[PDB]
Amino acid sequence: IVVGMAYLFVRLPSSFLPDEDQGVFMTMVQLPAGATQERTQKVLNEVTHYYLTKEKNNVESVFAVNGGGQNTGIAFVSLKDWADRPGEENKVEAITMRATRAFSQIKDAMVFAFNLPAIVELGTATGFDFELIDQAGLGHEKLTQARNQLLAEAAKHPDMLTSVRPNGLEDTPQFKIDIDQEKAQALGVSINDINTTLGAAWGGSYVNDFIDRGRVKKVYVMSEAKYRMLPDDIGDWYVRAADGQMVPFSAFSSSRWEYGSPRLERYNGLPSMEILGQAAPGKSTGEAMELMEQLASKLPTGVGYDWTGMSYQERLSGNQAPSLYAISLIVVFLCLAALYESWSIPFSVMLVVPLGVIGALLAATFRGLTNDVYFQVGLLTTIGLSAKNAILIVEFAKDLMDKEGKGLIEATLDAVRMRLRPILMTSLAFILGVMPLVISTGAGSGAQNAVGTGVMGGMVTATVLAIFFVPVFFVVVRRRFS
Amino acid sequence: AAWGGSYVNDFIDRGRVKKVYVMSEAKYRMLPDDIGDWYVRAADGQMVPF
Amino acid sequence: MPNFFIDRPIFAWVIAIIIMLAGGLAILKLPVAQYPTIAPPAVTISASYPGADAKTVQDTVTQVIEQNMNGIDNLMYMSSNSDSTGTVQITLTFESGTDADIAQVQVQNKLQLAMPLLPQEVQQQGVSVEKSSSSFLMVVGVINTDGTMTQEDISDYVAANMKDAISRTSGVGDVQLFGSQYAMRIWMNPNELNKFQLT
Amino acid sequence: DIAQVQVQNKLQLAMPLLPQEVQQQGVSVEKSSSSFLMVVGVINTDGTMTQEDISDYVAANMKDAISRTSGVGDVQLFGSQYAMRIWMNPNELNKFQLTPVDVITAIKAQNAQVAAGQLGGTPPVKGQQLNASIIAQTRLTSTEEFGKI
Amino acid sequence: MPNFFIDRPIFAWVIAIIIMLAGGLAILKLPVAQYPTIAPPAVTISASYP
Amino acid sequence: LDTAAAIRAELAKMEPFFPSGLKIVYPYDTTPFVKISIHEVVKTLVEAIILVFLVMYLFLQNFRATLIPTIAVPVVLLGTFAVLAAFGFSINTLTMFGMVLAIGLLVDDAIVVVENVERVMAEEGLPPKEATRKSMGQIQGALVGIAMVLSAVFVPMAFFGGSTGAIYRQFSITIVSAMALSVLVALILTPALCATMLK
Amino acid sequence: LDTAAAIRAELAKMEPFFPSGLKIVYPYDTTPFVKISIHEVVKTLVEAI
Repeated sequence: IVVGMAYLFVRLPSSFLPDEDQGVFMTMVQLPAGATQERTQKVLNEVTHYYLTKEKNNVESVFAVNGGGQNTGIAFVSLKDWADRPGEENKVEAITMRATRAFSQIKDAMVFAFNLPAIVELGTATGFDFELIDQAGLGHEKLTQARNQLLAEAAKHPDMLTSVRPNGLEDTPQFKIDIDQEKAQALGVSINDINTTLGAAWGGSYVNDFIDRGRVKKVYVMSEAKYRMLPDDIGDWYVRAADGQMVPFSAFSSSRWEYGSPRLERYNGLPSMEILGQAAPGKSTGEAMELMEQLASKLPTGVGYDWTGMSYQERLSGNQAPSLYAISLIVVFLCLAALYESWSIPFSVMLVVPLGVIGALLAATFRGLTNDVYFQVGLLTTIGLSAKNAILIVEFAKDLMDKEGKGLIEATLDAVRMRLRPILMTSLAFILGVMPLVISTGAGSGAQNAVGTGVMGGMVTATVLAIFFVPVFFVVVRRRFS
Repeated sequence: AAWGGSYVNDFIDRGRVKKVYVMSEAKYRMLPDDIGDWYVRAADGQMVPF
Repeated sequence: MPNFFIDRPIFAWVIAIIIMLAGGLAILKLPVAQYPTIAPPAVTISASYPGADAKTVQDTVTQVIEQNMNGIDNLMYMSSNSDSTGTVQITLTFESGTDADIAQVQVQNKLQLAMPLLPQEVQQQGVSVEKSSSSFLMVVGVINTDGTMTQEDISDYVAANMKDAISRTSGVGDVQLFGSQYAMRIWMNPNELNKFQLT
Repeated sequence: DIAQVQVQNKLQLAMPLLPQEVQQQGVSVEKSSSSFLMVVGVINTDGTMTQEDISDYVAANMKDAISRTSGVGDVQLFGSQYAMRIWMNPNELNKFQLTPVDVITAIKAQNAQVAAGQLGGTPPVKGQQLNASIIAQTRLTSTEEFGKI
Repeated sequence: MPNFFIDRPIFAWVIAIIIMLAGGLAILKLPVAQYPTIAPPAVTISASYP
Repeated sequence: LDTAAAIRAELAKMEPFFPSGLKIVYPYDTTPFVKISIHEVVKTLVEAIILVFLVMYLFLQNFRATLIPTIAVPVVLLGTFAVLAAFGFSINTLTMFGMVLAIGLLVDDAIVVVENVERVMAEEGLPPKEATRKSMGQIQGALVGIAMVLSAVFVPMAFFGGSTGAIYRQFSITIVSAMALSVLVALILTPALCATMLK
Repeated sequence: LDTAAAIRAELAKMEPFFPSGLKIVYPYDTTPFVKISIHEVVKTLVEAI
């Protein structure tokens, strides 16, 4: 049973907190470059069309928000009441999947649909967050190239690493306007006039405030739409020279195209590039991290690396928490030795622990569930309950030995029948008591299940095993040490 | 600006923003008489010594 | 202490009833959340250079903020985003359980060490230091059934009657309006500007 | 903490009263001990870089990152970060008939970073398919660039 | 409370061992300085007119 | 929830003075979720009480003997909330689940207390008042040591794990509180009730 | 000591990317003093035992 317990313990996957249906979820829309507002709006409208038409029975309201910037989009999808969405075919787990599957079609639009990672910004699961550092004066080009090298080499190891991608944006075309200073002075125009006209016409300008219906608001000056949509329109503008002649922009400004990033990222002062990615379906986040740290070492000199966010988690479980378990076990052994006044006798209690863990593991494994916080607190609860159940038996027996003088071979079984009924009572009552948890349907059900199953299985197995094992646990310990 | 230097504006050195100071060269700010070596431009167009 | 309470039942009854009253009270005043505050404090500074480009924004606003950012207590890491839309967003993260208030204050203290270094346009558009979570609590949508007012009108109204009053309420760290408050727009015409010879 | 805060609150009650040169050079409020903890010296064995070079490097790669670490209240650099130095020559300034003011202004004019909007940004006319930011004058990056001003 | 612990040794052993574990922990997490913060707080403002 | 509850307050002061056609909608509300979460936990709490009562009546076939563990449930549970207020804990999901788990390690103590006295009465025929003395005096040290060891399995989980560990603390304190309370009740209320109610 | 221990942490992330000839030195360290102080107290503790 101990062996099978260990096997079931290492075979069982790990998780933190289950994704609970919150009645609402989100939909991300990313467009290429530069991608005008109209395209984004068209995509958002396709999305809304899906959620309103192909899913009337569940979706209630789609608060789509175009903005910041033109090529981005985001939709807050609300769903109908839980009681009006029965089955797995109506919960977020299927809605988001079906939706994103349907959004696979959309051309030139990275559109995804996802559920809220449990709570606030506690999305400290789902892969990692590798950050690439410009530890020298390399610039932006070589940083882009290095990040490209990493993103290229990381797609050649799909056996312990996956979904290796940047999170920011890629370089987009830009419009460079070379203001020839000499010609500007020669023609007799002020450079301040030039820059001011340019920035006010094409970028708008905060002039001063004004008063609208009792409330102070702003006054922006900016060219009309028609004269700032195309490159040639640069020529349509004239600045006033020193003499009194109006001078076109083409007269001194030489325009051309170029390339620049639209989302420069910096980490701890230095220029940086964020790289997202998941771990392989079989491997751990840790080994993915190690692989990444080995790949980033193959990078050109000057490019460093650092872990942030859900990679600065940090450390370590399960790789340290077993020390909490261990010291707790030690302390328990101590207090047990205190109650029994023996260094051996408490072992009869200590050996009752795996009789419950084997039930939690079996329950969690035979339900597709996973070892999470709920499973672990249910585990500790289980071992504590079983500990109680055993402790009372052994204490009863030792009372029968040190008060009357009855030998173990009689005192044990005499005490067990003196303890059988309450054990069965507590057991059955608590097993039926957690039944609503394991039975819970919808609305926080993942949690009530994760708490329910492991607890119930663990309790059943503990109470059907210890009831035959503890009386043997004692006599073995008692004989061997006297 | 000549004798005490002056913070003009910033500039970019290898990705990092630093400062740009204007200030006379060493030779022309070491002795009192050097005050006379400086000329300021009048309103008309004539340069005037200190 | 059994056979003392066993002899005097009402005493035990008093203890238990007092306990039940204490719990009965403490279930009214106690806040009802989903989970405790687990996420680390995240103080965020935000600026906007109107009509600027990414490098223009980073080299003249972001970088001049990052350098002055030092000598701050329990700082874990600093990540700054410089957007081509003319926007800086620097998100400093602090240790778990760190006093949020102070962790915002020290930040703003070090911010206003470089405020006069920022462009006049940025200072006028104004920076903003907040201490908020990256996840939205709730979103309050405002619609028009009569069809009388467009989205810009509605946005103006909720900006001039609702946002400014809601945001003042404690606990609310950052209200992101889904629109824009009204503003006097002057849409220039270059043809007529050059015609009358004006810049 | 508070004892530093109240101080800075009362400082910025008179910030606009300070000269423009001071505000630009920037004030600084710290809460530190008058005694140094440890001093980290940086030397050059190859003889390739002088003390000003080393100071620049440790100012642009080390000081700014070390000081961010908590507990560190004040890092006094034993050198100076790099800076573009314009060493004027009064003889040649008067020769061409120029003042340091003309130089200053010429720098602020030819070495600047201007905001120049986007090609067809928001709001646009209906049917626009092109939206890209616009680059105008950017900062200068080398000695030579300030050289031909 | 002597003759109670005198009759049950392992109990006292448990108390002592728990104590030793507590101290064993509190010697790891506890900061190692030379002296406590004794000097009064000194906030310093600094400016420079070039 | 204080914030999202204050929102409706600051918002209902605008509803009357709204123009012709303005309607407020809530397209994103992560507040009734926690509501129909905690509520759906309280539900299972009650149901657990009921089923425990049913098993109790299924074994100990006395309608007043089954009241003893039933009464001893809200006593220990309510009192936990009081201690949770006295340490700074909130009525979140984790806490409530901690209560639902604490149910068993409450009713175990309770059932041991009652059934041992019952058995002593069924084997010695002692009058309940004396039988319960002779029983509590037989299971006292057992119950106390049990409290010590169970608290010993739960407490060390409060340390420390940072962000992830905060939850473990939420569970640890909530559970150990209910433990010590269950045992204090096991020496104060339960013996007294098993002395004055048992037939 | 937390600070002066975090210093070496934030500093060892720069050592590899250093130019040709840069060597770090510690000409002033009031940290190993406290070390060989407290250690020299623990010593007398043991000896007293």
